[PDB]
Amino acid sequence: GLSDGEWQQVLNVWGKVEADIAGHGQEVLIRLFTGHPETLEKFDKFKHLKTEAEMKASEDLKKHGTVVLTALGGILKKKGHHEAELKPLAQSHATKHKIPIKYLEFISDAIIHVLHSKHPGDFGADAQGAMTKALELFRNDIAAKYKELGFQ
Ligand code: HEM
Ligand SMILES: O=Nc1ccccc1
Ligand SMILES: O=Nc1ccccc1
Ligand SMILES: O=Nc1ccccc1
Ligand SMILES: O=Nc1ccccc1
Ligand SMILES: O=Nc1ccccc1
Repeated sequence: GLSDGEWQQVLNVWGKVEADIAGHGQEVLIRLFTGHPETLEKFDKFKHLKTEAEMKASEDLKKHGTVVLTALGGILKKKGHHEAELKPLAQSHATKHKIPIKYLEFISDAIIHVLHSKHPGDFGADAQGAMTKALELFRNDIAAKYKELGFQ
C-alpha cells in the first residue's frame, strides 16, 4: 500500500494528465509501439502504422489513448480499493487480448518517461516515487489475477 501523502501526489499528477488526456494518451501509446514494435501486431487497426509520423497523424490512436488513460484514471482514483474496476480488465487482457504482464511493465515505464518529457523539471522526485508505487500496486494486483488463470 501507499500512504495518504503518496495517494495525494498521484492524484495531483493525474489531474494535470486530465487537462491534456488525448496528448498524454497519444504519447504513451507511441512510446510503447516504437520501443516494443511487437505490441503493434496485437492491433489490426494499427498494423499499417509503419512510421512515427503516421502514428502522430492518427486520430484513432488519440481516441485509443483517451480510452486507456481514462480507464487507468478510474482505477487510480480508488486509491488501491479497485477490485471491481481492475477485475474485468485483468480478465479481458489475459483471456481475450492475451497480453503478457511484461507489456504492463513496459507501459508503466512509458508513462514515467512521458511525464518527464511533457513536463521537464515539473515532475518531482517525490511525485515519480508515488506514481511508480501506484503503477506497481496495479501490476501487482494484475499478477494475482493472471496467476489465478494460469496465464503464461
Ligand atoms: C495501463 C494498462 C492498460 C489499461 C488501463 C488498458 C485499458 C483498456 C481498455 C479500457 C480496453 C477496452 C475494454 C476491454 O477490452 O477490457 C482495452 C482493450 C484492449 N487492450 Fe488494453 N489497457 C492496458 C494495457 C494494454 C497493453 C499494454 C496492451 C498491448 C500491448 C493492451 C491491448 C489491448 C487490446 C488488444 C484491446 C482490445 C482493443 C479493442 O477492443 O479494440 N492493453 N484496454
Ligand atoms: O487498449 N489498450 C491498450 C493499451 C495500451 C496500448 C494499446 C492498447
Ligand atoms: O480524445 N478523444 C478522442 C475521441 C475520438 C477521436 C479522437 C480523440
Ligand atoms: O476505439 N474503440 C476502442 C474500443 C476498445 C478499446 C479502445 C478503443
Ligand atoms: O497486463 N494485463 C492488463 C490487466 C488489466 C488492464 C490492462 C492490462
Ligand atoms: O500462472 N501464471 C502466473 C502469473 C503471474 C504470477 C505468477 C504465475
